[PDB]
Amino acid sequence: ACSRIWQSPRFIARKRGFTVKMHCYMNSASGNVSWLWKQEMDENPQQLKLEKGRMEESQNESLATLTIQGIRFEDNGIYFCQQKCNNTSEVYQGCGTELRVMGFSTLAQLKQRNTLKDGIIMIQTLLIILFIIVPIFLLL
Amino acid sequence: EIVLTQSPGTLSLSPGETAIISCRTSQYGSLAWYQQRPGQAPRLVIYSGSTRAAGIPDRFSGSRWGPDYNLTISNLESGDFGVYYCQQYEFFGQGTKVQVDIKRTVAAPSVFIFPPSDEQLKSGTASVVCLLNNFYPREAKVQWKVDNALQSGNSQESVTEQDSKDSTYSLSSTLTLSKADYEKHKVYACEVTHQGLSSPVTKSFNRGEC
Amino acid sequence: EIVLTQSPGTLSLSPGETAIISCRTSQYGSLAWYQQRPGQAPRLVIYSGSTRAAGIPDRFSGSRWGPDYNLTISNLESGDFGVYYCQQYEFFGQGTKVQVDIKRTVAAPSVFIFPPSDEQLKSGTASVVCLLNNFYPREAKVQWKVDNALQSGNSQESVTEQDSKDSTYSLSSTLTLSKADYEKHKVYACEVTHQGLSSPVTKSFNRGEC
Amino acid sequence: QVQLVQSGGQMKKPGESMRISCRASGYEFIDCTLNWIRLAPGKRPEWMGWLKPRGGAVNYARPLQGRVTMTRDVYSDTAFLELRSLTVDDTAVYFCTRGKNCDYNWDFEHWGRGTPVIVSSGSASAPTLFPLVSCENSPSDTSSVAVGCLAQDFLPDSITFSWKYKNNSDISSTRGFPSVLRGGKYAATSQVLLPSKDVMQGTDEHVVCKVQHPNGNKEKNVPLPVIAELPPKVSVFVPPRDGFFGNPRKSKLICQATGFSPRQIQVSWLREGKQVGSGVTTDQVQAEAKESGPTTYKVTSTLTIKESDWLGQSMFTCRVDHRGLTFQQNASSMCVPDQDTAIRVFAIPPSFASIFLTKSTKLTCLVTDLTTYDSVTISWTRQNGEAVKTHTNISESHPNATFSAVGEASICEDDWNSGERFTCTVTHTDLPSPLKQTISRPKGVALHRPDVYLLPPAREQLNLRESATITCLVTGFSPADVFVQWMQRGQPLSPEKYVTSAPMPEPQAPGRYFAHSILTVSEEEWNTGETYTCVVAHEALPNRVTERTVDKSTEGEVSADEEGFENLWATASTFIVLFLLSLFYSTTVTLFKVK
Amino acid sequence: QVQLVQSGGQMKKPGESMRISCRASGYEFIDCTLNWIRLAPGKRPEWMGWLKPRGGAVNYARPLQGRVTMTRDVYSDTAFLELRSLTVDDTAVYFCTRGKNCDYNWDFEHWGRGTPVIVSSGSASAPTLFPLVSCENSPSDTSSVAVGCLAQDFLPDSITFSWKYKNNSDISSTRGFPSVLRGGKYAATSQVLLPSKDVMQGTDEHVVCKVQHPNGNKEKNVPLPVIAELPPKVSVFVPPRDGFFGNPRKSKLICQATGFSPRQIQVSWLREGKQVGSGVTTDQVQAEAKESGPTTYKVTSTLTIKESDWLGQSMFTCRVDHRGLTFQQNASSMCVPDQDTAIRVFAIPPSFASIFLTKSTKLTCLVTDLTTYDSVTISWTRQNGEAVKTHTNISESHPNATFSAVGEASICEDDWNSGERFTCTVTHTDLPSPLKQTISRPKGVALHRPDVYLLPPAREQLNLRESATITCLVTGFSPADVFVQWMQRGQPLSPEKYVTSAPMPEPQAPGRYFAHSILTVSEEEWNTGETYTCVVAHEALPNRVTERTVDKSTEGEVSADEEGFENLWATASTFIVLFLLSLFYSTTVTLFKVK
Amino acid sequence: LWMHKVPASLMVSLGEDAHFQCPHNSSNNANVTWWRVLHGNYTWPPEFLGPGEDPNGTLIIQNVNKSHGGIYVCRVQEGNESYQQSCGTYLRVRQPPPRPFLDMGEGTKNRIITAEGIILLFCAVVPGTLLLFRKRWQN
Ligand SMILES: *[C@@H]1O[C@H](CO)[C@@H](O)[C@H](O)[C@H]1NC(C)=O
Ligand SMILES: *[C@@H]1O[C@H](CO)[C@@H](O)[C@H](O)[C@H]1NC(C)=O
Ligand SMILES: *[C@@H]1O[C@H](CO)[C@@H](O)[C@H](O)[C@H]1NC(C)=O
Ligand SMILES: *[C@@H]1O[C@H](CO)[C@@H](O)[C@H](O)[C@H]1NC(C)=O
Ligand SMILES: *[C@@H]1O[C@H](CO)[C@@H](O)[C@H](O)[C@H]1NC(C)=O
Ligand SMILES: *[C@@H]1O[C@H](CO)[C@@H](O)[C@H](O)[C@H]1NC(C)=O
Ligand SMILES: *[C@@H]1O[C@H](CO)[C@@H](O)[C@H](O)[C@H]1NC(C)=O
Ligand SMILES: *[C@@H]1O[C@H](CO)[C@@H](O)[C@H](O)[C@H]1NC(C)=O
Ligand SMILES: *[C@@H]1O[C@H](CO)[C@@H](O)[C@H](O)[C@H]1NC(C)=O
Ligand SMILES: *[C@@H]1O[C@H](CO)[C@@H](O)[C@H](O)[C@H]1NC(C)=O
Repeated sequence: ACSRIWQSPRFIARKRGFTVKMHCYMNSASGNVSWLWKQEMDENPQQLKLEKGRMEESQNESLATLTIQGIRFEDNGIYFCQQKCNNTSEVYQGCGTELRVMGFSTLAQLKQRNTLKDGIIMIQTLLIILFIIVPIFLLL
Repeated sequence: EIVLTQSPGTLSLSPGETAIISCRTSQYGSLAWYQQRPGQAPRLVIYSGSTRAAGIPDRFSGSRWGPDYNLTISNLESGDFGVYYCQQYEFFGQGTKVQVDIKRTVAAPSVFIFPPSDEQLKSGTASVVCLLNNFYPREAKVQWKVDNALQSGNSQESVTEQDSKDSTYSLSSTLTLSKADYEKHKVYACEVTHQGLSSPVTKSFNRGEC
Repeated sequence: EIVLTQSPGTLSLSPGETAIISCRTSQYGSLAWYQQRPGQAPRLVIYSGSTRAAGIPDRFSGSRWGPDYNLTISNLESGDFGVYYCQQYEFFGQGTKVQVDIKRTVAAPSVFIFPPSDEQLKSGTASVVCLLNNFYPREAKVQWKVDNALQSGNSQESVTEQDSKDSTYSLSSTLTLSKADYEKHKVYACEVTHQGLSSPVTKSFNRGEC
Repeated sequence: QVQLVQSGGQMKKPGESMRISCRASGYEFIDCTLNWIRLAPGKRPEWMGWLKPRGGAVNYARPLQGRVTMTRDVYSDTAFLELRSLTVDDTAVYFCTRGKNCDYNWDFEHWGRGTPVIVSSGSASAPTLFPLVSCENSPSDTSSVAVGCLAQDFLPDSITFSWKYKNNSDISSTRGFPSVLRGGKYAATSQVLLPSKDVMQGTDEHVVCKVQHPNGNKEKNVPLPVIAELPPKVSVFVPPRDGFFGNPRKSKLICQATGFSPRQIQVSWLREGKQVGSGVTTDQVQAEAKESGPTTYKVTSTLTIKESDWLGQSMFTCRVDHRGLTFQQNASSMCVPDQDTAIRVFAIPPSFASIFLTKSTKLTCLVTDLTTYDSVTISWTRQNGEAVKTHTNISESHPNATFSAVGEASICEDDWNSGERFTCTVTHTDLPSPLKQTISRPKGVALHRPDVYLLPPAREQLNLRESATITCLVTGFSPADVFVQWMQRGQPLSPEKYVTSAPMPEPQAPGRYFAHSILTVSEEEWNTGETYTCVVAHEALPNRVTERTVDKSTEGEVSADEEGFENLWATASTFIVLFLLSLFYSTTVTLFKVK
Repeated sequence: QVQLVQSGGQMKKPGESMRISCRASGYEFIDCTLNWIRLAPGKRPEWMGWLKPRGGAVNYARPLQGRVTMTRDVYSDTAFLELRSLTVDDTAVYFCTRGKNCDYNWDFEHWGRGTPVIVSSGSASAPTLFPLVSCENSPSDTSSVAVGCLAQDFLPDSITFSWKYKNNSDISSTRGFPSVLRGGKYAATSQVLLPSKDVMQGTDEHVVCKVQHPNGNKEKNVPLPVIAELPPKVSVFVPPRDGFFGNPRKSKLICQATGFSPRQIQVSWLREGKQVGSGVTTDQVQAEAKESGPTTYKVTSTLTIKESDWLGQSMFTCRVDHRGLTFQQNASSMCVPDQDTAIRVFAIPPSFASIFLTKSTKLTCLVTDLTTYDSVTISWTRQNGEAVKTHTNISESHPNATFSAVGEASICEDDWNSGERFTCTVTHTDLPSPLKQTISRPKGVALHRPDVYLLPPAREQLNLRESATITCLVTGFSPADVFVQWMQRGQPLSPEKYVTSAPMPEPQAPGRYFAHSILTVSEEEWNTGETYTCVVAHEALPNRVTERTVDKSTEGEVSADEEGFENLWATASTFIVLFLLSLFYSTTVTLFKVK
Repeated sequence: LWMHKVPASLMVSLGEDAHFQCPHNSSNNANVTWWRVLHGNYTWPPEFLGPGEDPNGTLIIQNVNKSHGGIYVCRVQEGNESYQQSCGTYLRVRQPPPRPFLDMGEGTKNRIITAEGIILLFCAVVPGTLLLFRKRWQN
């Protein structure tokens, strides 16, 4: 008995810092799951990059899950759940859970900070040209 | 029971009318008619079919048409009433009962019906009676009707002597059946037809529901 | 049917016992007794009241006391069994049947009773049976009692031959009555008396409630 | 000159023999042949045979062969006829006939006077009498009732019919019928017409029919036809609610009809006014045993009904017709036992809202179904029977068709808290028994104080600039009475601006409840920094009241790292400002120092 | 030396004549007189007459006169006897006897061997078989039951009796009886004693009695003397409120007893412990009309009851005792009077979600507060009175000591949507009237597309110990129904974890409703990245379904890299250090003592 | 097997055009139908959105706005066998911010601010003390 694997969330978008969970409703007595990672939609390597700190994967005998506590921007990608079913030599695979970590600083704050930074940069460039020009004319 | 048949079983005629009696014989042989007065011996009136005997008045005359012979008297008299029977060799007919009938107004026969008694049915057979009292013109056609099935043979008619005062006859037809055959029907009727009615009477009764 | 009447219709006695037959005549004339064996012709035993016939053994002797005549045999034998009839002039008595009776222990006759059948009662008359089987003593007084009224004349008893093995007889009393008179009583009983019963049997039945 | 002389009549008996002589004169005896003819009444003439005087040749009929003997004397010119083994059927008149001419002996013109022979004329068999009753009730002017008596199994022909009443009065209106022979026995019938008034009013229930025969007279009573007319009493019976049994639960109804006179009755069962004939069982009609009076009759009809049908209020009718008169009776599961005056009375207890607002626990016995308000009295009786001062006001118009009134009495708080017995008595002159209603609240329900959490409007909601919805969630109060009311500035918002939910059980913890309240604020009264206080009152709270405040800018998204980010940017901005100002100061000072 | 020699036996026929010779030797024939004596079985000897050889003088008996003729031959010394018109009664043994001496002819000492004469036939009537059954069940120790078979109307006397079982097994315990002549016909009876165990255990309901006769074999079934056994109870019948009008306020009560095989019963009426024999009329116990099966009977009993004690509710118990057991019944009570009515009837309409999901429109009528379940009947009727099919279901005997029942009917969506009215009708034996309800669809409604907002538990009030509570607020939907579902990890959560409230109306926004749905979590799984959705399905939605989501984090619209997170610390630190450097350079500037 | 290869999300702005694809490898006659399913093991039927327009079942949603967020799924089916279903393409919507200066990244802005700070400090310190020494040396 080898039922089809399906993986619960298709898209997660959280701010950095918060944990994230991905559930893979496998088949029970067919094999141990193993998650994979894929930064784009081309080809996926094994994510044995699970640090003992952040990534940790478990198995509740009908639901396997992976939690990433500290979400940082270098965690974007698609996470699969390839399980080596033991009735034949093939392996099933759930289809993807795209994690795109968001960030702080809502749109209004972003606009305000952009205007202020632009003003600061223009002022500093003006001072640069002013301070480079004034002594030379003064020391004629 | 014989080859000679006398259809005139009864004759209610008045003095002056013509009485017709027929006798059909289905065998070769001379036919003779004899008249038997009450108490007296029979007397030969017509011999050899149409030849009158000695002392026979010219009023009586016989005729032969093939196998049927008719003896008709053109003038009823006091001494002309009696019992008339036809004779053929050693076989004689049933006889004709000619009796006087006093003329009167046509009456209506009050038709009734009598179901079998409970005691009568318990012991043997059952009898169905149908009385028609105070009826003029003794000729009457009373036909028993059981579930609209005209019976024939099991009926028995009986006519009383003409009343001296009222000049009315009473006829009763007693239909006798068996206890094992009377339970197959419940609608029993006696169709009585006469000159005094317009349509034949159908006084009926239903067994069980009385 | 005649003036001469024989008391004992049947006699069940063993070889060695004394058989007494009585016959009372109500007319003047010599009384004679004849014994008829099964199949053989009757043989004269006693003539002129008490005069023995030729070849008659001294065991059989007749006695006369006025109008009553009694023939008594002092020694039952194989050839003494048969039918004994008394004759007076041209009139003969009903006869006396002497039959062997094997001795056995006195038993109790099972008294039974049978009411009229539903089919029998509906068509004609009705018969009330009274069975008394397994009886050692042949003699029995089975008297029909309907509503405590002793019946006499309408009863009819019947006794079968003694059983070869059990040496027991069976008595059946069939009471024949009419359907129009049997419904007037409901308490019907057959008083059966025998030597094997301390008191007479009163096996009764109630009509309707069965 | 030809004449035949016969011997005299003879009366013979069965088994004997008869001899008749026939002397001929006026002609040659040896010339013509003589024949014997016997005439039996009601039968055709029978010829016994012919005899030839010359030589003694005779020829007897086949039916009489072996029993008839013919002899003659030539010298005496007389013939003889001997008939042995005579029977009753041989009783007839024997006559001797001679032919008109010697060529044809069949034309018997000369006949003798005849010698009648009677053989056992007297009737032997006793007639059997069976009364005859009219079968059809003729409706065509039946002024006379016809009754009859039938006599059968009579031998020969000798019957005399006489009819007399119970008072020995002879009936002259008797009409008999001619005797009829069937199966060797004669059958006769006698009929008598009786007046209708005499039959109806006479005390004689039967007439005496007398038949006289030679073998013995017999009498048979003929019952008087036609009886009185009585109305059929009708009764209908039903089962109570305990009379049903079986898997398809069913019971019976009975229509028992008595007093229907003639012989007849019809009974029919109808369902809801429609004729039905399934399961109906009518017993055969039987007479009632009565020692006196006219013979009355009885009948009982049975109908089977399912309890589902019987309890469905459907009407069941027994329809009976008698002599053209139809009668019906109705039965159904109808009780309507109670009085229809003011009956429904509710004693509404004081809610917790009432105790928190009016500062007194009031009992309210409200009477409904009231039709008149001049004699009703409302009194409140405590557990010990003492009464307190009630108050009355009666509603008018038709709020619920009928009128109503209110009875109210104020009691101390501790009395209600202790849960003593309290009773309101309602009395009306139309009420034979004063209805009593009781109310009390002694219980052991625990006091778990609620928890009040106030939730601000969702951010997705405020983006639409339409309205905002504030929720005051109350959770975890053990008695199911709460009182929520909002507060804008210091005065309560009008109670049509919020809707408070009913207390519902809490799935997380059995034995505890929760309730919500919802206030709508129009997105600018929220955006201009106003405050809202949700004042919850409950039994288990410290001072029967609490209050939570939520007013626009309170707190929210925590995001500690986000606040670190904002503080870092603020630090960077302020230090950029200070650095730029320091450069301005340094440059101004050094250009002052150069100039 | 005197001996009489007779001829051999002869078999004659009825109507014929027989002749027998009697040769005499050893004595003078003309001296002694010879007589003829016939001896028939079962009858006394009869003397036919005496004949004198000298002169031929004879003297025949009166009964035999005319049919017997006596002749003799002097030379041959032989006598002759002729008997014409022989019949069946003439069959006997004819013997010639002579007196012992010539002086006395009556002393018949010498008799011939006898010549038997058999006259076959004459009546020719076959016997008729009539079954005989025991009339009395003897109370003695009868291990066998006696049965009989009576044969009657047998003209001759020759009958062989046989008994066979249903399996053609012959019965050896047969006892025959002697033939009895009654009215010119012989009657015989046969009895068979079968064991009681065989009759009570064998499947043969009757025994086959076979009688063999020369005129035809006859067979008749003999039923065993057994009957059915189960009769025992009765039913009571009350007349209605209208039925008490016998005169002043009187009627009769009827008790019916049926299903009785054995006749023996006793009928009685009781009233509060005393035997009642007043006004009691008991009918006969007649046979029920059954084609086949048990022969149970039926009887009705009647008491002329008074209404005065009926208003007093005096009891009436009708009892019978049958087969040693007493049955009981006592009619009373005012058609289950009131103060015992407690039934809840809920008519549940079909929601839109169920119609759109299961494609079936199932009206439901939930009935609770039942005390029993035998009589309850739930019927769904359409508006025009045409009843709709229903399927009741009784189960879940609750701890409240009540039973719950539901009757669900299915209808087409078209009729429900059109606004038709459907009426549940609950009837029960504990109710005085049917308990009707009505549901329909409010066709006059609009669609207004609700708005779903999902709310966090509490800013920091709930989230301090445990047990957070997230609400899914749904506001604005017009057609008064919704169905919210909660999901957690792609799987529906459980119907017993959240509580959704009824669509209450709103604060000031007339025409539309709102609802709620709270879910409770443990708060150890709320600050642990768990995500909950609230899927709300309403008719007016563009897709008839929607869903929202809250996990722990508000929202965000950046790519997590376009907000400059990785550089801000560097900027802040460098600006702090170079601001300090500028604050050291400004002093170096201002201090110069330039000439 | 063309499933598992569809994009896991589509990025689009409010009031813009959304193009989906169903890149099946069937026999160029299959009845493609586009649906809109819920999240996970739902219970409600999907919203039929119509066949593909023409080229390879492409779906064109126009004037995209906030109600159009959800999972979109084709159901290619050839002939009469059972359909084979794409995994889904979560469509997400937002309004893109504009930027006044030439948008110059964000971390690039911080780096340039720091670089200008350093340059400005040096161009302040050098000429200042240089010309303050020169004047004093001149004096
Ligand atoms: C299956 O994978 C788990 C996860 O690493 C591992 O602990 C376990 O040993 C594996 N099973 C086998 C049989 O190696
Ligand atoms: C009328 O009844 C109301 C309550 O229904 C009460 O408040 C008011 O006092 C009553 N009026 C009078 C005059 O009693
Ligand atoms: C009016 O309706 C019924 C009338 O029987 C009653 O039960 C109900 O309580 C009444 N309503 C009010 C508000 O009095
Ligand atoms: C009642 O419901 C039960 C399931 O609990 C079912 O087995 C039974 O068949 C139902 N009875 C009906 C529908 O009559
Ligand atoms: C059980 O009965 C009680 C009242 O006795 C009632 O409140 C409760 O609702 C009933 N339980 C049900 C209907 O499930
Ligand atoms: C395409 O498939 C859908 C999905 O079942 C079906 O409803 C539709 O009728 C089909 N169209 C065709 C075969 O043209
Ligand atoms: C979806 O939920 C139902 C609920 O019982 C479950 O039976 C079914 O197996 C679930 N489907 C999957 C694919 O897990
Ligand atoms: C086929 O390929 C791609 C599928 O994504 C599509 O862009 C292209 O337009 C399609 N063309 C045809 C003709 O189907
Ligand atoms: C997009 O159009 C308007 C714009 O807000 C919106 O109300 C509507 O619900 C959206 N969907 C459609 C199909 O118009
Ligand atoms: C496809 O399957 C259906 C099953 O109903 C069948 O009727 C049809 O014929 C099949 N297609 C072909 C081309 O046979």
